[PDB]
Amino acid sequence: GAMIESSTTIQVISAGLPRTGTKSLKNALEIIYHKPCYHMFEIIFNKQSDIIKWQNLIHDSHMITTLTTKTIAIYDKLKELLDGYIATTDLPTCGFYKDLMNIYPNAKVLLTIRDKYDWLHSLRKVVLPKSNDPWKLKIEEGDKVLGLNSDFYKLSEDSLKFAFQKDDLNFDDDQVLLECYDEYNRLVQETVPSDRLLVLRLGDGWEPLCKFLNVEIPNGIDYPCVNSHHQMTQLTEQLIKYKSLDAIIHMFPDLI
Ligand SMILES: Nc1ncnc2c1ncn2[C@@H]1O[C@H](COP(=O)(O)O)[C@@H](OP(=O)(O)O)[C@H]1O
Repeated sequence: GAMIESSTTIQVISAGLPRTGTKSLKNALEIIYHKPCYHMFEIIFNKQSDIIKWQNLIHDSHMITTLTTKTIAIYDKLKELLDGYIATTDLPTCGFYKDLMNIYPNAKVLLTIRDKYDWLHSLRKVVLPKSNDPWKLKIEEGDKVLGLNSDFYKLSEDSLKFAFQKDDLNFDDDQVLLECYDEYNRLVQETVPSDRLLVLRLGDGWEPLCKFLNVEIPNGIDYPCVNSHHQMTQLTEQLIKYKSLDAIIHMFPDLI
């Protein structure tokens, strides 16, 4: 097809929860749009200074009304944080999908989903291991190498609670998490007009996404498959072993 000049503004809002293929989608959207897509990885590896900003935003975000003077100030900060990006994925953004829709009225919405039990297992391996899981200590040790402290975990946990709209959440309760997962995905599809939404299941690949966005399928390029829990386990172990990101960064080409 013809090459056209795309606007550098949020064009795609993905409401997908972590461990539903957000990093692969991040990579895919960057392949399509040739501009950056937001993701927790963007925070970890490029903008750790954004952590306090997202934490602040979440703290104020209960005073959001579906436009008040308070809402406008919050929307202004949200827009600021996302300046220069063409899409959003992953925590902490996914919980803000309704607000992002208002801020970017011409953006389309995605929902990445998968088997709930596969999701739970993936979550326990990477994002939210149980309190008494020994692997939790390995995750934390490796993350320290990345310069991530307790404020990172606060943001991750609090942005997840925001997504689920829970004041308190028993992170060690599998059944609770599974229920929140189903309820969340259910609510996105009830909330977003079907015209404006595409639901993507893991494995769907380029075709439904590119049709939804009216772009050509990227020629010669397979749809990204990155950020498996096996790969995160390896990254954690290698960070612990080498004690720096730069010593091992060439070993994880498209992942980070
Ligand atoms: N193209 C693809 N096909 C199938 N699974 C994919 C995929 N891209 C990513 N995934 C899976 O999605 C999860 C990563 O999601 P996220 O980037 O949001 O954290 C991983 O699941 P597993 O942990 O079960 O391996 C990863 O294997």
